Amino acid sequence: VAQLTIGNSTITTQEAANIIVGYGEWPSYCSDSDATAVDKPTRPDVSVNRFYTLDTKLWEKSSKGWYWKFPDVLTETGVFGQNAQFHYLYRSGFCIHVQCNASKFHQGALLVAVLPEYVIGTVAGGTGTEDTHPPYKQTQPGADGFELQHPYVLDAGIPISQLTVCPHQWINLRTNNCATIIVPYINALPFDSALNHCNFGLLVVPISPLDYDQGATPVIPITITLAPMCSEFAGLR
Amino acid sequence: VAQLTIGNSTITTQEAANIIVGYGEWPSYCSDSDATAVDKPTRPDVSVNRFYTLDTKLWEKSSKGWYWKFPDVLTETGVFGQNAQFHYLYRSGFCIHVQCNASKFHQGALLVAVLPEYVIGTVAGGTGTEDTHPPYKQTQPGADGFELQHPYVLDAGIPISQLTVCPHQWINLRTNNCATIIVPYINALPFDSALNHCNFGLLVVPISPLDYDQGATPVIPITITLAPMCSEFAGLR
Amino acid sequence: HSTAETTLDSFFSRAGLVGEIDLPLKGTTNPNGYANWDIDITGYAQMRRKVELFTYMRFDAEFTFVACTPTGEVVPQLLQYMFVPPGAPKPDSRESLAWQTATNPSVFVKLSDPPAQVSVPFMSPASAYQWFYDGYPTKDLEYGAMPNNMMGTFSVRTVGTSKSKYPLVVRIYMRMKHVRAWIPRPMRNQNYLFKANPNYAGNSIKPTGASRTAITTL
Amino acid sequence: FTGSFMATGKMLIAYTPPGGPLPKDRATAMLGTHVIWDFGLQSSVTLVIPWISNTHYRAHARDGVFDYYTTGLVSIWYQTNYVVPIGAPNTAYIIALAAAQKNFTMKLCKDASDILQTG
Repeated sequence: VAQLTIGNSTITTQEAANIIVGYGEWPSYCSDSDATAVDKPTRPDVSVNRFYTLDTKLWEKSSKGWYWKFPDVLTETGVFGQNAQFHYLYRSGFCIHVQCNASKFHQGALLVAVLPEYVIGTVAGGTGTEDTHPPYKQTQPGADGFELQHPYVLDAGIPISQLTVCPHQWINLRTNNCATIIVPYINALPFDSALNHCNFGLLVVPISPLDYDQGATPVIPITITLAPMCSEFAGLR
Repeated sequence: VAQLTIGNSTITTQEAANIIVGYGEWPSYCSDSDATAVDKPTRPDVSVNRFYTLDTKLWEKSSKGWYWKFPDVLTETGVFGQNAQFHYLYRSGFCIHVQCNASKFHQGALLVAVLPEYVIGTVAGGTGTEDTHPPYKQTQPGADGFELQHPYVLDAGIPISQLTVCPHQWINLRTNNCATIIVPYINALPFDSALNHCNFGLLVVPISPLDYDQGATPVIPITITLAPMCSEFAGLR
Repeated sequence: HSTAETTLDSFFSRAGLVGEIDLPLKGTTNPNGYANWDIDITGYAQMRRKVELFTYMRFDAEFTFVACTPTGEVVPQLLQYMFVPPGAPKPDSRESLAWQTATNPSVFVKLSDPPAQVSVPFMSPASAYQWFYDGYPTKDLEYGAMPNNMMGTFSVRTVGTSKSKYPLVVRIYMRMKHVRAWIPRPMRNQNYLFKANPNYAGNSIKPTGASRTAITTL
Repeated sequence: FTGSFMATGKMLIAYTPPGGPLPKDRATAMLGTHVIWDFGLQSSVTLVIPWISNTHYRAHARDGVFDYYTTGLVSIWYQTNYVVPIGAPNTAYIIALAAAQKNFTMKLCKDASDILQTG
C-alpha cells in the first residue's frame, strides 16, 4: 500500500499491480510538424490532468455489465469538461483505475477492457425490421455510465467471449480488487471533436456472477478513478 | 507455492515445508557386487518413477485412522503395479506426500508416520481364545487403504502414544496442511517379493479430532500423492 | 557421567533361563528318557517384550547347562546334549541314528562336571533375525511367519542303551552376546496372547498406564 | 477459479491424447497426462495441449471436408470435494480461456460464413 497525488486529488491504492498499457504505446504528445502548426495546441498540465473519481456503481448478482464512452464521461465533468466543450480539437490518453471493495467472502470476476469506436447497436425493434438508432443516452451515457442489456453480444452483435482481444485486465475477487489500464490516443486522425466522437469506451462486465451467503453486504462498490495523459486541445470558442 | 512435474504427473504444492527423511538415509540404489550380478536388476526411470495420487480419503469427526501397506498400495496400480507383479525381486524408496484441504475454521491434528513390517494383529475373537489371522483385505488393503478399529493399540497391541519413534510428521490444521516423508528401502535383505512382503505401512491417524461449527464442510479431503525413489527390480515372468 | 549401562549389549547380556527339561522315571512327561527343545528365546518371560522393541537384531548366544534331580541333587549320570542345526533332523526315538550324526555337534558331560557351556552363532540366512513380518512365505494361516529365524534344536538325553536310573532336570540358560539392533518400535502395552502373533484381547483393551480422577487432582 | 477466496480443494485435469478413450474414472485418468490443481494455492493453472492436426481428408456425404480425427480429450475430475468454511458460497464458477501456441499455422483460405451481408 501507498498513496499517490496529482494536484488536489489524493487516492489511496496498492503498491503497483500489473498495469496494462493498451497496444504497448504510451499516450504521448503530437509533435510540431502536424496539421495545425499555426494554432499551437495548448497541453493542459495544471489541474486538467488529475484524478477524477466517478459515482461508484454497485455490483449485484443480477448486474449485466457497464460501459462508459470516452471522452464523453468527462466532457460533462470538471475543468476538463470545460476544455472538451469550449475547444475545437482534442487528443488524449487515460490512466484508468477500477477498484472493488469486497471481503474475502464474496466471489466474482470482472473483465475490464477498452474498445475503440464502440458503436452501440440496439436490439432493432425485436423481429429485426425496425432501423432504430440508439438514443443519445445510450450513445453517450455521461459519467453515470450505462448497463448493457445484452452482455453476451455486448449490445453490438459481437461475442464478448472474444473481447479479450482488446486491452483488458481481470478482477477476480479472490486474487485482486484493483485493475489498471493506460490508453494511448487512438483514431484515424491526429485530432478530433471531443463531443461528436467517442474515440473509445470503457467496458466492465461481471463474467463470473457476484455471490455471497446471506448476511454479507449484497453490493460491491466499484470505484472508477481515471486521469488524462498527455492530453492536447486546439482552437478556443 | 510452485508446481513440480515428474513425467505426465503434475501436482500443485507449497514451496518446501520441512521434509522428513526416514532414518536419515536416502533411497539409493544397490551396487554391482550384490547377490545377483548376473541378472542385472533394471532400474525403472521413465514413467515407473512418477506421481501417483490416490483416492482422497475423507476426514470426519468419527474417523479412527487409516493405514496402507507397501508396496501393496501400488502393486495394483499403474506401470509400477505392472513391474511389481511380473518381476521376481524388488527394492524401492518413497516420496510420500499427504495433504489436507481445509479452511482456517476447521481444527484438527493428524500424525503421519511410516512403520516397517507393520504386522496387523486382529482382536482375536474378543475374550482372547481364538487364534484368528487377519483377512487378506486387512493385511494388504490396496490403494483404498484401511481404517484402524483400535487406533489406541494401532490394531497390533502397541500404544500409539509412542508411534513418534518412527519417521513421522504432524499435520496440525492451524499450522500446516502438507506433510512429506522420504523412505529408504528397509528389510533384512537387499531384495524381496513385492507381493508376499509389505516392507512397511503408511499410518495417518487423527490425534486431535476434526471439529468445526455447523455449516463448515464436514469432511477434509486428505490427498496422498506418492512416488517411487531409486526403485529396482529383477527376474521377469 | 557414564552411560554404558544403557547400551544394547549391556541391556541384553546376563544368562537368563529359557528352558527346562524333565526326564522323570515314571511319567507321561518325556517317557523315552530323551527330549527335543527347538531353541526359543521367549522362554525367559521378560524377554519377549524386550526384544520386540526392535524389528531387527543380530547376536550370538552362550548357553549354559545346569542338570540335577528334582530335589536339586547331583548324581553319577552321563549326558548327551546334542545340537541339531536348523535343517538337520531331530531324533524321533531314544535310538534314532540322529544321535550319531557327526554333523549334529554333541557335548558329553557328567552331571558332576560343572555346567557344560557353548557358544552358538548367528544362524539365520537373512542378514538379521527379524521379529515382525508383514507378509506370507511364498486370510491365511501363514501371516507374520518369518521362517529364517531358526536357531536349531537341542536334543537332551541320558547316555546309554538303557533308561537312566534317576529322575532328571536340565536347565538351559542363555547369555546374549554381541547384540546389534535396528528399527525401534512402540513397546507392547497389551497382553500377549500367542507366541506367533501380536493378536491382543479386543475386549480387555487397557490404558497404557495407571489412571486418575481428574486432570487436576494429583 | 473465480470462487470465494476462502475455498480450497483439488481438481484433476487430464488430457487423453488422440485415439485414447475417455478415462473410465478419476483413478484411470490419474495414470495419464494429468494435473492436480489446488485452487487453494493458485487461482490459475494453464495446460498445454501438445498437438492437434486437422489434415485427414474425408469425403462423406458428397461434400469433402478436411477433418481432425485428432480429437484429443480434456477431462476434469474432482480430486477432492469442494471445501468451504461457513459464510462462503457452496458454488464457484470457472472460466476457461484458450489460445494457440506460437508453433501454430494455417493453410488454404476458405471464405465461409453463415452471416453474410443482407440485401
